[PDB]
Amino acid sequence: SDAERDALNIETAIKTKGVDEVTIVNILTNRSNAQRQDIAFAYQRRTKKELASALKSALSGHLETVILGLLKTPAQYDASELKASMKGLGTDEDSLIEIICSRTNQELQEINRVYKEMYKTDLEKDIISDTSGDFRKLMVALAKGRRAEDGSVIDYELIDQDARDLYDAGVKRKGTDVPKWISIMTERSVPHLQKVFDRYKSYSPYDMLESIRKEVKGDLENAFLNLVQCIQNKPLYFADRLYDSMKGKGTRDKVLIRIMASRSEVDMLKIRSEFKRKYGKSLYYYIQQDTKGDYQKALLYLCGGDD
DNA sequence: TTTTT
Ligand SMILES: [Ca+2]
Ligand SMILES: [Ca+2]
Ligand SMILES: [Ca+2]
Ligand SMILES: [Ca+2]
Ligand SMILES: [Ca+2]
Repeated sequence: SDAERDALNIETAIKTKGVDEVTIVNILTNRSNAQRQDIAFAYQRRTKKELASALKSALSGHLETVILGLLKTPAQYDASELKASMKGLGTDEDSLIEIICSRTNQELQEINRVYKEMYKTDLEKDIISDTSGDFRKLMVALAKGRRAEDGSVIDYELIDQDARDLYDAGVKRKGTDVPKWISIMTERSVPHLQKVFDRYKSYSPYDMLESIRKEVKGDLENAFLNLVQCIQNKPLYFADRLYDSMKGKGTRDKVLIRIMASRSEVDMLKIRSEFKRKYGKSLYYYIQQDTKGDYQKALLYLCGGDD
């Protein structure tokens, strides 16, 4: 791909009668995030106008949402989707939960950095202002992106202690020591907590998910359930969420666009394998059945192929 | 335009 050739073709398509939405999708959804930035700079040189702003005026509907997200860097997109979710008077806890629970340390520290630059306040402060209680404690801890990294020697002794501790703090006692749960689950490494969750099955008659459902409710319950899935198998999590966004009446397009756009160059192939092996048909197939038009062709290129 | 009541 030639960034200057693409910026030219995208300009010719914006200026074709009715807008040539097809050429725009073919290019942009078939280029890395770096190549999209290149195109966006080249466009700005040929025209002295921002690509993002020209496309907002040229497109509409779901297609516009997809393509303007694509034009953002990974940290910028996630940052913007965290602001969108915390905007207005209410909060979109689900979207918040999904982005925070599923981002790595490296991803979270750049999001924290870029969020400051775009919106002139700190992500933490914006989280504190829109969530309360233990759900705020959990979200604040997760968003620091400071969870311990995997050691070289497995720490079997602490795996057992942590599993015991999760149990003492929950299903065993009356009430719940929620901060014990927040500590263990925000601070320990992902490979470690994978082992904890299995060892926990040794003490408790319920597994980690059952125990969450039986111990807390509401946002806190959702925050912990998403978090355990992301620790256990992150591509499976995104496949399950992709399925939920499409399985019944209509489409939660917001979730479908966000996963396809943010996971396309990260783990889309792993997501597709889990979706196929659990649901029997491809992620590609569910997208084809649920959406129409340029919008559909856009999500399908992000998918990257039928399974 | 995108934040902000
Ligand atoms: Ca428009
Ligand atoms: Ca809000
Ligand atoms: Ca209890
Ligand atoms: Ca419950
Ligand atoms: Ca549907």
